[PDB]
Amino acid sequence: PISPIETVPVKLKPGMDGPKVKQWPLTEEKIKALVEICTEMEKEGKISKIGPENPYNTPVFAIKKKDSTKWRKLVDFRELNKRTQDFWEVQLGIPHPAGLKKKKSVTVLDVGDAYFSVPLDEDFRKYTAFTIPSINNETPGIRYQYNVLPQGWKGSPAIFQSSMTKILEPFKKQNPDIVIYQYMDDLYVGSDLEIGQHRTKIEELRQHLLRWGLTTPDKKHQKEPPFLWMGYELHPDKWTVQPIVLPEKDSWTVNDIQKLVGKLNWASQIYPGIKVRQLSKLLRGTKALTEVIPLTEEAELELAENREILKEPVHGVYYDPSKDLIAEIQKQGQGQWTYQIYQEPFKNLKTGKYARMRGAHTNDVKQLTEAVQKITTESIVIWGKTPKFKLPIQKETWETWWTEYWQATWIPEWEFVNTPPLVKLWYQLEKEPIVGAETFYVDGAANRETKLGKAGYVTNKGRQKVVPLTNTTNQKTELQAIYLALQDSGLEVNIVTNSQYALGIIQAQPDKSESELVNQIIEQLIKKEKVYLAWVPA
Amino acid sequence: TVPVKLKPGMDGPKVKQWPLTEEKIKALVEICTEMEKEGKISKIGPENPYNTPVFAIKKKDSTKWRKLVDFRELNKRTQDAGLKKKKSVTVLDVGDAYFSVPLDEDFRKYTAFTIPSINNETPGIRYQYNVLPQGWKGSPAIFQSSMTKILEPFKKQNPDIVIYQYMDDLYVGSDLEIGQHRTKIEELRQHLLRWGNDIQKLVGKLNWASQIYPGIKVRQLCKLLRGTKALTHGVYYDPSKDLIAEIQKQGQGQWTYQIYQEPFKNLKTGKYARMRGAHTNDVKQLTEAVQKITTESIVIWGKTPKFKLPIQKETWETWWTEYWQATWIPEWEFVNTPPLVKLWY
DNA sequence: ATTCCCCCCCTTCGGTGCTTTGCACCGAAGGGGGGG
Ligand SMILES: Nc1ncnc2c1ncn2[C@H]1C[C@H](O)[C@@H](COP(=O)(O)OP(=O)(O)OP(=O)(O)O)O1
Ligand SMILES: [Mg+2]
Ligand SMILES: [Mg+2]
Repeated sequence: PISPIETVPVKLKPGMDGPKVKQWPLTEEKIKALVEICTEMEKEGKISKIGPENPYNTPVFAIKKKDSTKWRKLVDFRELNKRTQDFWEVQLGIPHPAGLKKKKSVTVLDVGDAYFSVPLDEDFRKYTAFTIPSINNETPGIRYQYNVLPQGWKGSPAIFQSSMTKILEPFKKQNPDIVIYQYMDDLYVGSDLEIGQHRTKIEELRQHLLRWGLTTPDKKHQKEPPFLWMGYELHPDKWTVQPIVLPEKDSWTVNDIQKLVGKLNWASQIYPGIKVRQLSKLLRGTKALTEVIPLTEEAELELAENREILKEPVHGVYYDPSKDLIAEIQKQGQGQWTYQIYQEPFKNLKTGKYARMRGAHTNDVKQLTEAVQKITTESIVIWGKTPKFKLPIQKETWETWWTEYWQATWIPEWEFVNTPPLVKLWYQLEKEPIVGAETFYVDGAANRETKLGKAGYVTNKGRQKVVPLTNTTNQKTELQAIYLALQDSGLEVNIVTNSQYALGIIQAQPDKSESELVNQIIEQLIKKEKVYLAWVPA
Repeated sequence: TVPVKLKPGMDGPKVKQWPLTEEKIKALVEICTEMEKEGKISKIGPENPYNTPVFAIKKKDSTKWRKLVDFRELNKRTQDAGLKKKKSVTVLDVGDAYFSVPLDEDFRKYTAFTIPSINNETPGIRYQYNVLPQGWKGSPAIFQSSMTKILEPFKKQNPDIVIYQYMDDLYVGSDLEIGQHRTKIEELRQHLLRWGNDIQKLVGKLNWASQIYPGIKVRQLCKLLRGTKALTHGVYYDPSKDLIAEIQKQGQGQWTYQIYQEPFKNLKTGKYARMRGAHTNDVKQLTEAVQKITTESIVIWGKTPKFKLPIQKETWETWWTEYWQATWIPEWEFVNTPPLVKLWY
């Protein structure tokens, strides 16, 4: 019955007390369901009948589980949770199907009644009390106290996992060849033993689990591929995600677009070159999760492209420790990047994408060295080793960035593939002042109160412009006098600003940014041949 | 000695664990499994809410992986010129005798760490210490207070100079800059394994006027400027404040560092250059520079500085563990702002 | 209309720190996806 596993000692944050929340009204359907589940769990010794303790009561409810016609009884334990001590969660992440080797013998086994099989500390069973309501109306209502782990408490996850470990441990010492993936109570058991011989150890693991009262039903015992594991359809040599159904609708509410972005983010780990930026910009602003957002033009063709990638079927492959890990990054435009991890051409381990904008003003070199750090950590997570990169940037284009940048920046062992479009810096700033160049001393300042600022420049040959502007700032006006030093000068110009803000935004070679002023400066720093900049505090 | 507690007001470390490599995870597993049988650590469960990051380093001996725990919050939350001999005062390490003194039972719950798994195939395996660990600030005090009985047999008839340190590496002070590589380490061999523009730039550099040294003019310097011309010692460190270290990258693998207590009042300044070699591995030079400045703050002052590294957060967090070869883990922030004003330092 | 942990992405909002009391960066929290 209830596992003979020892219990985990759980206390309440010093001073707090149990939940006296009432039992919110429930529909007769869920009333019947609750009474049936509760009657059987009573006979087994899962929930004990409660008498006159304190009046601890946490509400109960019930949802339909998976695709089954069975009901899952859950309990709103938000109140107990807030006053229960804190637990260090042990699950440090989810298992990915591409860190798994190809194995001739594999079984997927699931412990049934997983939480209601591990004991709960007796000196804490009180607080978990509940009041199954009445089928009629006000009949007293049988009230019980959970003896097993409740399906809604905060400590239940961590306690089950740490415990399932101490049950699988003696079996792991006996079988070093066996490979067990334990996610909560889902078990992936793989070895390169003979099928007839393998089965015999899947008949022995089951008995080891049963000795600790963990039944493994033979209805959810997947014995032959294609296995359904962690949302993936794992065939013996190839693995793929289970079918992904993108919603098809005419009107697109904010929540529908959020669902679409979520599905395409999930569908971007196997499908190549998935873009969501043109759709993810329809969620900036509107907060009404029901406003009917009309689909634009820059997003309709992007959604169509995403749908055409999801037309033909793709599949990954399994990790081969002998071979080498490669990552091929491609720039897709508008700050979007894609990457593919593989060991042989036209056979990918896992695909991906990077479209984050980490900063105010940044170029493609920094945005690529950020994607490199992402794939690097994802690989240390999945495979434990750094891959070798195939970045589309010239060796000297990165060498000049590495030696003319004040920050320490690295990319690990990488190599350059000549495929368009290559990442490049669109302009450069001279080291020494340019001989025979018009010099522009630019200065722009505003009045905090009146909000209008004057910005202008003084040159060495009479030219002297001053322009006023409104709704400005004592920094935004300064970064405008430079724009007036680029909009009148020829193909060669020397600029002497006075701001540490102006330089820093300019000295980092930006190529795109939110500020329409900075972007307009960048546009005219590109058509200029040899620009120079310097700062003098006078 | 044993009775130790936490600085009043706070609870304990709750730092998450960063991903590791199989070359590190396997070493950590083989070290923890071996330590468990010696009664040095003990398995725990989720009911302990505390957590400190862990990893492994290949020390310069390059014989065995050593374990390291990011015991920084456990020092920030725990309450409680002699080395002028030679120059680069140098020593080995003292962290394997630390296991001979047990931890206080009420304290052991704080020193908890987790061992991750590759591909997250298994929930993390948690442990907590049972003896005095390496990297906890109190542990040298609790150990020294009772084991100073051995901090004299090595002397016998040897005056030498001062010694001491902060974390585990008890630094010595031999003025002898010769000998058979200081073969006089016989009692040190014992009681360790057996317990027992030119004008523009130049005026720019003169902005460092009253800031650093109060009382400058910088007016006749700008006499030939601001117009229309063709561009064609005695430091004071209060031993209650924290030394601050600043590092600037100046190209060609050349770094400049300045240790100051108050802004624009520098007690130490230097330049570490490694030219090529690490070459593209800039993070290896910075990480080396960090192990260069820090030990200096130990030899002359005693406390590690707080480092304002010029590196990005993600790059440092990803790659600093590979090149680290020191027991201490100093504290650091990241300078997300050009410290490249106008050709200074 | 109701719950719990874990990973990810995308957007919003409020500390924080130097400074240039504004702008830039960063962590935490909404929403969405996936899993059990
Ligand atoms: N929707 C949920 N809400 C809360 N906890 C859940 C939920 N789904 C799963 N869990 C937790 C408690 C479950 O015992 C455990 C594993 O879920 P699952 O294996 O699907 O259910 P189960 O083992 O109780 O039923 P079954 O008999 O179908 O296996 O994870
Ligand atoms: Mg189950
Ligand atoms: Mg399941």
